[PDB]
Parts: sequence; C-alpha cells; structure tokens
Amino acid sequence: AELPPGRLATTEDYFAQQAKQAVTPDVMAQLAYMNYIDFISPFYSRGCSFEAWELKHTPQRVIKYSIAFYAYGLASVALIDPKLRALAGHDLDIAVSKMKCKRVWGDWEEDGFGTDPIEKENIAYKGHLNLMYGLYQLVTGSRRYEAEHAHLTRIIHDEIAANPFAGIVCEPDNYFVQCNSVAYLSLWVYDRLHGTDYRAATRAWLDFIQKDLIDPERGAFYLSYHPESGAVKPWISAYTTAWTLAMVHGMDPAFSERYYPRFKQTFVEVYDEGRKARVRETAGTDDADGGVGLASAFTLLLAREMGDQQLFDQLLNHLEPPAKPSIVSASLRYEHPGSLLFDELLFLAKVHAGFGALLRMPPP
Amino acid sequence: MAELPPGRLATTEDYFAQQAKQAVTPDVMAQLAYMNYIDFISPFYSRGCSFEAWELKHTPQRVIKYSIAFYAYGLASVALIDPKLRALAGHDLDIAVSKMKCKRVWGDWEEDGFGTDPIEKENIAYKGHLNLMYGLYQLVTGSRRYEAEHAHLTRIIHDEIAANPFAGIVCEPDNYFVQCNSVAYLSLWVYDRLHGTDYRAATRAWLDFIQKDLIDPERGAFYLSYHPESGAVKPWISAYTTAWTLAMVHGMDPAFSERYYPRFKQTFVEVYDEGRKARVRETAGTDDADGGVGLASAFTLLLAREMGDQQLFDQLLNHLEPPAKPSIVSASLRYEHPGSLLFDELLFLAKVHAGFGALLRMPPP
Amino acid sequence: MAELPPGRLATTEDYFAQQAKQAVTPDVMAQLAYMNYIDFISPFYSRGCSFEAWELKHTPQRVIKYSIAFYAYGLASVALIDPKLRALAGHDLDIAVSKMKCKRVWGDWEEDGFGTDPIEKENIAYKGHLNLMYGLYQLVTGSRRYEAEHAHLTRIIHDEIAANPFAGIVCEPDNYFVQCNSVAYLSLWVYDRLHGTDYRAATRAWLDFIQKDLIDPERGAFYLSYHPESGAVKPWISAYTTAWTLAMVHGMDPAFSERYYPRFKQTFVEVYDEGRKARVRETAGTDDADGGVGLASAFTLLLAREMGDQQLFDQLLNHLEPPAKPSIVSASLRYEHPGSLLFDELLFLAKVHAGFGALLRMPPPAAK
Amino acid sequence: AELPPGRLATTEDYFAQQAKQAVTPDVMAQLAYMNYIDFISPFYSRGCSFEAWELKHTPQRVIKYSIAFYAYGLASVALIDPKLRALAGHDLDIAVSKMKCKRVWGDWEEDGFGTDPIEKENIAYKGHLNLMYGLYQLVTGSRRYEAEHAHLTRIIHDEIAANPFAGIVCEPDNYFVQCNSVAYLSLWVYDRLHGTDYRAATRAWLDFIQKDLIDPERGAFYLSYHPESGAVKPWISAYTTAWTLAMVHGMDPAFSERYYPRFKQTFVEVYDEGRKARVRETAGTDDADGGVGLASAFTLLLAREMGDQQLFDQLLNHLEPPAKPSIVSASLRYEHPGSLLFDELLFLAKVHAGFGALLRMPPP
Amino acid sequence: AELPPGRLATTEDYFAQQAKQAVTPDVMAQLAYMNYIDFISPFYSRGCSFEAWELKHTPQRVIKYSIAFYAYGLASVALIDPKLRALAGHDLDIAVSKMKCKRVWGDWEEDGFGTDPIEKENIAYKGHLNLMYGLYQLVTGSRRYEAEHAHLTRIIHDEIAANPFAGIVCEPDNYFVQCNSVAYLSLWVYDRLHGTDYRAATRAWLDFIQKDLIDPERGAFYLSYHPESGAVKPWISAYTTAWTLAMVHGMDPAFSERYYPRFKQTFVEVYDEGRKARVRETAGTDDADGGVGLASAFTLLLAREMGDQQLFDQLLNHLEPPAKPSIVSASLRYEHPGSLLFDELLFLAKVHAGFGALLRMPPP
Repeated sequence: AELPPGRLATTEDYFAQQAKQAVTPDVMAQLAYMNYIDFISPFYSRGCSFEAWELKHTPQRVIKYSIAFYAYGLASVALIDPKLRALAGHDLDIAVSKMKCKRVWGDWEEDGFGTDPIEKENIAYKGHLNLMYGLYQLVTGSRRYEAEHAHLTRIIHDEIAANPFAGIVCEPDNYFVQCNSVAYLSLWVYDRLHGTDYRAATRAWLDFIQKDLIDPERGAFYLSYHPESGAVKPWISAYTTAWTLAMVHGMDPAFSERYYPRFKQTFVEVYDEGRKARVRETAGTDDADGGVGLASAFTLLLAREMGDQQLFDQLLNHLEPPAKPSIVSASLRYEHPGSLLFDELLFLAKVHAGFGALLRMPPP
Repeated sequence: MAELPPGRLATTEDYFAQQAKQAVTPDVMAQLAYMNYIDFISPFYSRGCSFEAWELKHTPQRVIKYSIAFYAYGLASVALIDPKLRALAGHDLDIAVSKMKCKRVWGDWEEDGFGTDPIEKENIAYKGHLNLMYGLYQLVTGSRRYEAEHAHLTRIIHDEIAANPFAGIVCEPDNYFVQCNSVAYLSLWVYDRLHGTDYRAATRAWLDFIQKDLIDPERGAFYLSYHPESGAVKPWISAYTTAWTLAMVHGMDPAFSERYYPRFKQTFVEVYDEGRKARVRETAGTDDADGGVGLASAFTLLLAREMGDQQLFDQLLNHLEPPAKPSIVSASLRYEHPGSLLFDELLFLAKVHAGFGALLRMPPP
Repeated sequence: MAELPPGRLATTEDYFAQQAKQAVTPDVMAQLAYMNYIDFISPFYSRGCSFEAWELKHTPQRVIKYSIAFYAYGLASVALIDPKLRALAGHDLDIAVSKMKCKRVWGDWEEDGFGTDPIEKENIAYKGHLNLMYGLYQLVTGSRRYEAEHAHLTRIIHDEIAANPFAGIVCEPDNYFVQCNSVAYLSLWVYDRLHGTDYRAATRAWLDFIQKDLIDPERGAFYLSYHPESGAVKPWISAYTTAWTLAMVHGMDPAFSERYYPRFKQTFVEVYDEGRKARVRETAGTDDADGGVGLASAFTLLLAREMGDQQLFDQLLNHLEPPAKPSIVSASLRYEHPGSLLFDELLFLAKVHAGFGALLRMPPPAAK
Repeated sequence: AELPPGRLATTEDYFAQQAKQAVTPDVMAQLAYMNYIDFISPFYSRGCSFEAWELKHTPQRVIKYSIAFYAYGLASVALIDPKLRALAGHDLDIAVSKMKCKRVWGDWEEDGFGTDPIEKENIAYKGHLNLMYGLYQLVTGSRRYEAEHAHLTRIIHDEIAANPFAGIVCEPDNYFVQCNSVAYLSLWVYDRLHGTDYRAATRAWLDFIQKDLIDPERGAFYLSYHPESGAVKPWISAYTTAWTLAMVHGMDPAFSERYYPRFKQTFVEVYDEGRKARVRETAGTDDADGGVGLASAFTLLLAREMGDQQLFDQLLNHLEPPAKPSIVSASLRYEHPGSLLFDELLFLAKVHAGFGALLRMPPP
Repeated sequence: AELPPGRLATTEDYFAQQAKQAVTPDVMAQLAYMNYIDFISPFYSRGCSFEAWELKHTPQRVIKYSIAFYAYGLASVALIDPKLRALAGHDLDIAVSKMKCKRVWGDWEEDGFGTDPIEKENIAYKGHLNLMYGLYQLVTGSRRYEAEHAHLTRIIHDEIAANPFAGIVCEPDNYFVQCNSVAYLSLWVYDRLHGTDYRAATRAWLDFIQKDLIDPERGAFYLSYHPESGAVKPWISAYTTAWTLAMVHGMDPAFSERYYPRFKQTFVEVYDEGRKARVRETAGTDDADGGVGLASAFTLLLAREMGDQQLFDQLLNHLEPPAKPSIVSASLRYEHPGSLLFDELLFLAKVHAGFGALLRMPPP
C-alpha cells in the first residue's frame, strides 16, 4: 500500500503486525515514550507519581481512562510479539499499581460519594480496574492480584444481581452503557481465567440496552439512563456508541455487526475525495467531534475492532497528520494532540487485536 | 411576530407557540443540550456537589443559588410544553434540588457570620427559592423524594411570617426585599396545590403591605429595599426588583400585576431602533440602561413573557440576544458575549415560561 | 448665579447651601446610591462581615476602619441636611458599627502581636473611631441598640486617659498621634451630649499637653508623633496630621483651631492656576504636594469645610475632583482615577460636613 | 569644596557634620525615609512588622544586617546632633525590638541548627544584637535591655573562653573574622558601660587572625576558617577585610593602620581620572564588587572610619550617582540601589563618627 | 597544545593537573563558585539550605546526584593539590551533611515507598551516600561518619546476599546497573579503609550484568531490569553504559576495556572534521543526547576514566563552547548549561583521577 501524507505507517502494516509477530517502528517508538525516560515516562515506576500525566495536562478525572487504554493496548502488544510479552506484563503490573493510587480514584471522595471507590456504584472506575486485573493475569500468568480480582468480580456480579435494571451506575443515578460494557467484558475475562459463569448476566444486559437505551434505526445509543426517574437523555452519542459496540463485539459480535453500518450512516462524514473521515458526536449537526471530542478516536478503535481497514485509514488520515507526530531519539511525540487521551487511543487502535482475541490469549 | 429579526434564533411567535405545538424550539433544545450533554462540565451532569459548569462561566458564589433556581423554573415550563421531555425535566429538577443543598450554594450565610443553618431563620433569598424548587420538582415528577423536607421548610416559612410585625421575612437580618418575599409566597401556593393546605392565606396581608411604603403606585415601581429595625425604605426605585416581583405576583394576584405593569413600562422601558428594540433603565433620574446588578432588561423579558406582551418580548430579545452572539455547535447552544450575570438562565426561562399560574395548574404525570 | 468650575459636579455655593435648602446635591445623592444600591458589592449592603466593596476598590486592610468611620461622619451630616434621608443615614450607621466590629477591620491588632482584644488598652486608632461612631449612631437614630457597649468603651477610654502620665492614649504601644487622640476626645463630647456626663472635662489638659513639644505654634503645625518611653517627638511637621486634628478640635475648642488655621495655610497650602486651585504640602522644606500618606489635600478640604473657608474649599476641590474623572452612571457616582486612599470617603464627608459642633448639637429624631 | 556630578552633598559637609552639630539635609531626608510614613517606614513600630523590608525586597537572611547597620548609623546621629539624640534612641529601641523577632533570626531554626538563636554559635546574629544592646544604652542611658545585655555578654565571653581557637563560629564549623569583630566590639561597649574587663580577650583574637587568616603581603583576610577540618578557604575577600578593619580600628587602631595601605593597593581601583574608585572583591580579577557585591560599600565605611576623605569621595562618586537619588517631600529614595543594604550602608558611611568615638559617647 | 575555540584550558592541561600538583585556573574558579558567596554557594554551610540548587533550577530528584558528583570531583582535587586537600575535606563534610537532609531523600516517602530512605531498596540514594562516606574518610582520615558507614555498608552487603539476582533495586522492582555500580564501588572503598572483603560480591554482579543486561557486541547495557516480571526494557542506553563502564573500570578494568571501543562504535558521533563528538542515547536514531540528555556528559567522564584524551577533547569541544563559560570575579559560570548536572559533570570530568586512583588515595 501507499503511505498517505503525514502518516508514520500504512494501514496494511498496522493490520499485518500480528501475522508478522512484530509491532511497527512507530508503535515501538510509542512503547519507548511510555517506558524510556527516568521519572517522567508513564510506566517508569509502580509508585504513586503522575509526572507523565501532569506534563500532558491530563485532567484528574481522565487519568483512570488513560491508564486503562494504555493497558488494553499493552494486552495486544503481548499477543503481537512474544519478545515484548515480558515488558507488556511489567507495564500492566505498573498500570494496576497506579490505577489503585488515590490521585486516580480520589474524585469519588471529593464529589462526596464515599471513601471506598470499590464498595458500590462507581462502575467507571471499578469496571476498568476489574478488566485490567484480568488482562494482567492473561498476559503474565501471575496471581499477584488474584485475591483482589476474585473480590472485585463478586462485588460487580452482586451489584448487577441486586439492581432492577441490567447493570451498574457510576455516580448515584447516572447509568452509561459504555462503562457497563467494560464491567461485563471484565466478567468474560474472569470466566476465561477461572472457568466460572459470571458472563451469564450479559444476555439480560444486551436485551435491556436494545430497548430504551438504543435508537436501532440509527445504530446509536442515547447519552445516559437515570433509573430513579427512568429518564433517558434524548440525544444520541457517537463516542458512546463507538466504545460500547467495540467492547460488545468481544462478547456478542452479532450485536455490534447488526448496528455498525447504521452507526457509520448516522455519524461518519467521508471527505477529501474518500481519503479521510471525521465523526459527528450527535444528530442534527454538521460539526465533527463535539461534546467530549472523542467520536473520531473511539471510531478508529471501533473500525480496528470490526476489521474495517478503509474507515481505519480514513480516520487515521484525519487524526494523525495535523497532530504532527515525530520520532526523536527513537521515541514518539505529537506536537498538536487533537483531543484528550490522544496518544493512548492512537496507540490502542494501531495495535488492537480484538477483545475476542484478548479473551482467547494463549498462556506464556 | 413572524419575520426572524437579525441575529435571532427563532421568532417571538415560535416561542409563544411552543406549548400549543407541544414542542420546544430547536434553540431551546440546544440550551437543554448545553445544560445536559458534556460529561462533568454540563450543569446537570450529576447530583454531586461539583460546580464545574459554574466555575467555567465565572458565576459569582452568591449568584449560584439564583442560577440553579432560574434553570429549575425553566425546566418546570419545559415539562408542560413537551410531555416527551417531562422525565428529563424531572431528572434535571432532582439534580437542581440536590445541588441547591450543597454548602458551595448556601455557604455565604455562614461565611458572612449569620449562622451555620441556612434555613433556621431569615435567609429568605435562599430558602424561598429552595421551597419553590421542592414544590415544582413534585408537580413535574409526582415523586415524594423531598416531601419530608418540603413539609418542614414550608412550616418554618409560615411560622416566621406569622411571628413578624411586618408581612413577610428578611434576607440578611434587617434586610427586607419584596422580590425574595414574592418567591417565598409563591412556594406556599405550590405547597397548597400539592397538599390541599391554606399556607397561601397570608398572601393578602403581604400584597396589602407592599402597596404601602414599598411601592410608588403612580410609577408602578418598588423601592430597592425596606429595613424594619430603622423603618428605612431605600429612596430609589428598581426596575429589576419590580419586574421579578410583578412576574411572580401575577401568578398569585393577576389584577395586582395588571394594574402596575403599564406604569412600570412608562417609568423604565426605553423603546429604540424605530420600535424594533427596547432596553430597561434600572432606576429613576437616569438615561442609562441596565445599571445596578444589570438585570433590568433580562427580568423585564421574563415579565413580558408572563404578561403575554409579545411586542415588548420581541423588542427586549432583539436588544439582548444578537450582541451576545449565540451559536449552536454540535446541537448545543453557546453565547460568545453574555451581556450580564445569569444570562443563559434568564434567556432560557423567558423563552419557555408558561406563566406561574400555569405551573400552579400543571396536570399530573 | 455661581459659575460651575471645569470638571466639577456642583458649585461650592451648592455644597454650603445643602443644610439651608434641606437637600443634598444630586452628586451627593449619587454617592449615597454608590454606598447603598447594588446587591452584595455596595459598602452598606449588609451588616454582615462581607468586605466586597473594599476588595473592589483595593482598600488596604489597615485603612478599612478609617473608610467606615469617614462614611459614618458624612452620614451623620446627611441626617442633619435632609430629614427625609435621616432614617437611611441611621440604617447605614447601624451597618457601619456592625462592620467596624468585624475582625477583618480590627484584626491587624492581633496580627502585629499587640493582643487578642482590640479595645482592652491602647489601639486608640480603632476604639476612638468606634466610640465616636457609637455616639453619632445614637444621635442620629435615638436608638440605645449599642448603649451598653458605648458606656463600656467610653469608661475604658476615660480610665486609660486618667491612668497615663501624658494627656491621652497611644495606638501601637509607645506610638502617640494627636489626630487619633482628637477622635477619642470628640467621642467623650458626644457621650456627654447623650448622657449629661462630664467625661469631656479631660479635654482642657489634652489641649495644653499637645501645645508643648507636639506643635510648632509659629507654623500652626503638629509634629508627626510622640513616643512616651523615650520622650522623643519625631521632628517633622505633618499637614494631614494637623488638618484632621484642627477640624475635630474645632468642634470642642473653636478658638484653638481659629488660632492656628491661618498659620497652617501659610505653612502648607500652595494656591496655583491664577487662584483657581490649591494643593497641600505634607511637610516643611519641600515644594512637593501630598507626600507621605498622600492625604494632606483631602484632609485640608475637610478642614476648609469645618472652618467655613469657601475659597480654600473651592480651590482644593478644583485640584482633587476633575483629575479623578467623576461620572454619574445610572444615578450612581464613580471616580475613574481616585488620587489617594479614602478618596470617595473624604470627598463625600467634605461635601456634606455640617461641622463637628453642629453634629454635637444634632436635634433628636422625629418619632415613628 | 565642589559638589561632584550627581552627589547630594560634598565630602567636606559629611566630615564637618559633628563639628557643625547638624546632619546634612540629605542625611535628614534618610532619617525621614526611616521614620515618616505610617506602617511602611522601617521604624514605624516596635512590633514584628517588616513592611519596609518587604517593599525593598530584602532577603530574610540579610534583615538582621539591615537593622544592625541602621542602628550603627543612628548611634552616630546621636553624637552629631544632640537635638536628634531622643529620636535616635527611639529608633534604636525599635531596632533592638525588631532584631528579636523570629522573621529576623528564624533562619537558624529553618537550617536545622537550633530553636534558640543565642544558645551557642550563631555569632552573626547575636554579635550584632549584643552590640545593639550596648549602643542603645550609650545613646539613651536606659537600662531597659540591661538584663538581656548582661546575659548575652556572658554567653559570648563563655563561648570564647571554651574554644581552642580565639573567637566564635556562626553556623557550626564556619568561622568568619568580620562577625567575630562585631562580637569583640560588643565586649568593649559592655565594659565601657559596666567597668568590666570582657574586652581582655581581644589581644588573643588579634594575634590569632594575623596567623592563618590574613595575607600580610596583601593586607587581606581569607574568606573563612573551619575548625573541625583546619581549612582556610584560599581566597582573600575585600568586603570581609573592609568591615573587619573598620571595627578593629575602634579596638586597636594600630592594627587597622598597619594593613590599610596594603588593603587599598590590593583591592581599590581608582578610575575616571582620579574622580572615582571601585573595589575588587578578590585577587586574580579586574571585576569590581563580585561575590556578595558589598566591597565598595564596606570600603566607603572603612574610608570614613580611617578619615580617608579622598577615597570616601571617589567611592561615593561611584556608588551614589548611578543609584539616582531624589528627595521627594523631604524624604530620600534611590531609583537604582546598586547592592543589598544600599541605603543602610550609604547612611552609615555618611554619618559614621568612628567606633572609638561611639565607645566614648558622653552620657545624655 | 593549541587552545580550541571557546575552551578555558587544553585537554593536555586537564590531564597534567595531577603531575603538576595544581588544578587549572578554570577548575579553581569552579571551586570558587562552589565555596565563595555567603548563603547561595552550594558548599556554604553544613545545614539543610538548598539556595544554590534553587538558583540553577535543579529538580528535587536530581539533587542527590548533584551532591555526589561534586563529592567525586572534590576527592580528585584532594589527590591533585595537597594544598587544597583540607578545603576538599571540608566540602565533602558538607556534601555528606546535606545528603542526609530530607530535601535530598524525601522523594522516597513522597512516592509511598517508606519513611526510612536506607532500610531497604532505594540503592540510588544509599549507594551514593555510602560511596561519599568512604571518599570523605579517604580524603580527611576523619572517623566522624565511621559508625554510619559501617552500618550502611552492612545493610548493602545483607541486601545483596538476600537477593536471587546480583545487586539491589531503586524503587521496588526497578533494577538499574548504573546505580548498583555505585553501591559495589562503595564496598571497594569500605574494604580499602577497613581490610574487610565486602568487595567479594563484585564477581557475581559482573557475571550477572553480562547475561541479558548487556548487548556484548554493541558494548551497551539495556535501560533496566524488573525482577518480579524478569523483563529487560529492550532499548540500550548510552548514558547508562558510560556511567556503569566508568565505575566498573575502577573494580574490573578488563571489563570496561573490552566494552569501551564497542560502546564508542555504537553511540559516539565524531563531527566537525574530527574536532567534536556527541553521543546518541539509544540505537535506531541519529539524534544526540535524547532521553535524560546526559549521554555526552557521562561519555566525557568515561573518556577521562579510560585515558582517551582524543574523545575527551572532542566531547568538551561539543559541550563547553555553546554553554558560554565566563570567569567573573575569579568564579566560573555558564550562561547556557546544555543539560541537568552540567557544571557538576564538567567539573568531575576535568579533575577525575580515575576511581582506581581514588581507591588507592594515600593518607593525609
């Protein structure tokens, strides 16, 4: 394939990494950014230092998501190159240590919701942590976190079982389909490691979200659900849908395959003579990447998850060149990241092997 | 009017027809998107004691209680306009009551050294708005989530009125404002409507009392404030004081507002630009518009809406909205140059307001 | 008939005629609007311990007590000018006493390590003004709201005077200033008017003491300060010190001030601009105006009003007001470029000031 | 005598102040700066308020020296104009009060050396405090600090007696001849007031500093001595030498008279056709006023103490004009003070009657 | 030898310092920077004052390395000039005192790792402290810290003896060869002072670091080791290698002699017609001095250690001129330091007599 202007590698080369059992030079240079420099690299230390996040101005509320998306990408690195599996394991150990620091979960207390980030609700945080415990153990074969993983999985299963709707809230009375999708995927990973059947609750969840929470004609989820009133916020969200369909594809591929083409019709604008694409965050607008500004970046991951090389290429042509990447001393930096979680999501999308393939990761 | 004036988002006829068509205009929907859409920073994201939405628009602490109350009054009319938005409006009103109880909102009462309990006595500015929000939440949703608190706060207000030698309650100790009383008395009308009680009976003594030292009947205007310890009435008339008070009273005694409304307009409203616009003088003996707190024009927009005055509504919105430079980006409404405090709140409320009488008569869910 | 000078809001004739016409000038009414109008940020919005008005004008913490006191002194004269405004003056004065008692105002006493109680001993800068304000509040309102505190503070002041070997009371330990004493003594005259006591009897000994080493009688000017531990008098004369002291002493011993006033003018006052303007040197051996704290001209405006010197009042107001760029926006007064601390306070007080003697003799209020 | 460009008064006028029993108008304007304006003048209040030093941006560690040097100048004012002796005594009472505030000595604790600044060592602080006690009592005849003075003098005498080298350190293991010189002068002032013989220890100290601590060829002291190691830092210091010789001239005039010509030869650069002088801080350089930047200012004091009118004029012609003095409302300010302790040291040099003449101050 | 452009002294003059028994005038001006100015010179006081490091903006985490590098230089100054041996001893006393201030070690606690910086792990701090204890005693012959030295050496020996890998970690689970190299050298110094055999553990360490931790053909260490996972971060580090080979050369000169020419092949770029050289920090890049930016500075020290005058000259021609050195008042300053630890590492490189020579230092 031709290398498009301002791109670091072809779409062909990203998709061929697993078959070639090697990451591209630019993915290796991202792993150098993540690992190389003393003190300021994100995976320097298991300690509760956040220098790397302070230098890139990560908002405190988003650090949990930065760590989790790096972790999901490290899981795929483990599957692509057996020679990097040991380093991916070490990084996932650090990702879990950091994820447990109060800098990361502390907004739960500061917002007045409680002192224990695990106890009830707060699925945004404990969903990602529970999936990271699982991915760490698939990659390493280590039981370092097994006691905590066993405990968190049961709290999540108990909370689902107790609730009259299918799933768990974040803040009291804030239900989001995307944070539930991570928690359910965390049960599939636990079942793969332990031979359990926590994943059985998934069928009732996929029935529930296909009623009030989706517009099936547009293949788009509504912004949020609030059980106390039963209110559904009447705006569809592209970044919400992209994330949800990506994770659900690892659990019920038919569900995400049913809605993906309607999702693209609803939100994806192809432009620049077919070379590029950008994603509208909601209906009734021409504007790309409104709201949190992550529709195009989450759609890049969804395109990778669904095997859509054409939309992957169009989106990366939109996202990467204006961010002006360069490799200095074999380490990747972007001069003009276009969004929150920018290096994280471009990393994850370049390497992502599929949530199903991570579930079925062979032992070391 | 049916032509779209320059810089306007929708016609005056469109705002006034929302209830008949059982749909909000797209710009009102885009305001509801501003209020509800973006994680953490939207004002109605969470019931938590987070105020990011207010930090980002530099709302002064002492005004946050007013921002929340005005959003709440707007959301009660949205519930009446479009039955499909009623559950969302109930949700937002639940968040508005929760936030209203955060110490960031009422904390000025302690920090000014007046006490540690914002409802115990006085402080009618804060607890009048809270008590009206308890009522409007329960009319919109039929939920009794707040009934215990509502039953308590209504009785504290009724007891304080009954105990005072003057009709009503003070804010700070010894500071009486007619506009903050007007909200407290409306809260008793809403409680009575829900419970079949007669707390609203004290209204007649109040309406009799404010028509004495506190109003200029000829100019149809209220003086700034009353100070019972000294007997002092501050000797300046206030448009924003008058506009807000006439709007709320029109819900309880429409004849009272109808008598003073035309004289209020003569006293304060400047029509300009060949009849296309209007701006409101805050006090007498000046040519300057929107002096003082800067809210005379905005509160007159609400009054015009309440009184069914489409011409003045159009004129005021032509003055207020275009220079604020509205735009809709990703189906969400933003103003580049808000002209005043409480700007999106008061323009939202005025665009949807069904009338305080219609909110009192709101059918069940 | 009188001509409105360039940049002025009203003639000197109009300010001096307010009491006779029983009405403040529109610009004085617009100052009372500034003080009373806007929720939260107007200085007399609430009796609470909020200082938003003083934050907005960058008033240094140490000067807030003076700002409140000078507002109070003006409001007392407003009560005298226009009976219809007397209730409003009374309400503002109630607020001024409440704010005066907030620790934001008196707190410097603790912060500098002098003690936790601002009225116990010394600190005459604070409790002189507070004692005078207790008095004027009661003269204006006829209210006994603060009578208990006033009786206490008056007796603490009299006791401390009686117990010192010099005539009067210090501010900081070992810092004696005639200007802060003049306020304390005037507070005893006001208590005496209200209660038919004779605390004012100590005034004679004070007027004899301040005319030994504390004055240059030939130049009609007080020295900066006295320090009883050493017996040192700082050897510089001060115009703002003298202007303030003579204005207050004129309400107690008019002959004392009538004696020194012409020498004070020759020493300090520079008439300029073909006789239209005047500015005041702060000390001797300089051509420079308004040095030091920078209040010589503004305190001399008050003195000119107190002495009935319309010519010097006009000249000083022609120097002070036009460069401050006054404007009335929505019937409320603002200065773009205040020339000094306490600027709107001291111009308000000078425009309305009925004389400290007239304040002493204020008739009681009309019944409810 | 001709007034040089940018000068306020002639060298002749400064040196004739005591004979005329009057300070120059410019020294009077400095006393106005020190005393005039409420709260911000350095001598407003005996309280622990340091507004004046905050506005000049005095470093915390330097406030103790600024107070001492004002005090040394106020002692000479007392001798020059009897009419100003009560003012100088008042100012000296404030100087001593302020000297005892934690803002002034608190570096001793912050640096972890102790919570009591007079207990042991710390001679920089307590040598200046002890001299100030004595000068306050010579000027005023007041016994207000006599108890403290009697205690501090004995603590200093005890520490000298207990040390195997002649003198006392500042920080532990840091010996400086210039901070010792102040401590020894304080013993001469206590002896003048009480008839004691604490000054007897001075001959041993002068014998000592003339061994390892001085360079006899250059008439210059080395920067410092370090007892634990025996190290003498191998650089000569002009500001060290000027201050030390100025103070020693009050105790042993022949000593300062012996080194003074060599000191000038070594450090003093005459320039501008004989009109100006500037002082090198160390050997092996052409640069003036390196190090702490006080060589020229302390040499102005030394020239005054030694009666050297020519070098006094040359140094003040270098120091004062560029600092752009002005007298506004009979008060002195410099727009461009060229060093730390600038107004303090120019005040002191202008008034200084000699440490010997301060020793012999007749009573009030 | 010709003085190259922008240089203060020839390479010939640096290397001949020991033979001439004198430091160059620029090395003496660096010692004047380190010692001269009251309060702000780094070696002014033994107390917990860090103004010198505040003024150059040293990151908190780098201060320990700044003190140790100065210490390593001062030890060679002792050997070069007997007349400066006492001043060097005094400075090393201060270096050890400052090293024990919580400003220096406090990050151990701040990062959640413990309240005691020497109890376990944290080899980066206690390796340097232990080397400094030993170098202080070699230069001075003082037993002032012998109790602490005997304690710390034993803690280091016990922790080596307890680990299944050869050596000790920094943070938990962070193993760096360069930080170990300092710890082992500290044992050689202890053994030199006491006749003990703690250095016997070195052979197992040198065997361990030549397995997965080195690319023997490129003469380069990988960035780090992480025993819990067994991961080696898969990037070679020039700065890691230059520091490690320098310290090892004093313990096993054959080890460093074998790798040095392969190291230079791998990382060193000679440019400007053979006159200059700059060092690449990792493989697969043309960029010089990436990462922590110290590759060139550490290679300067290694060239000095290996007696490679040609590469020393080339590196100093790259590092020193762009930094615009000047001598003002006989004190050295750099207008544009090119890196962290700049004046520290150029001082050490200029004086370094070799770690082997410091081991063999004869008594005072």
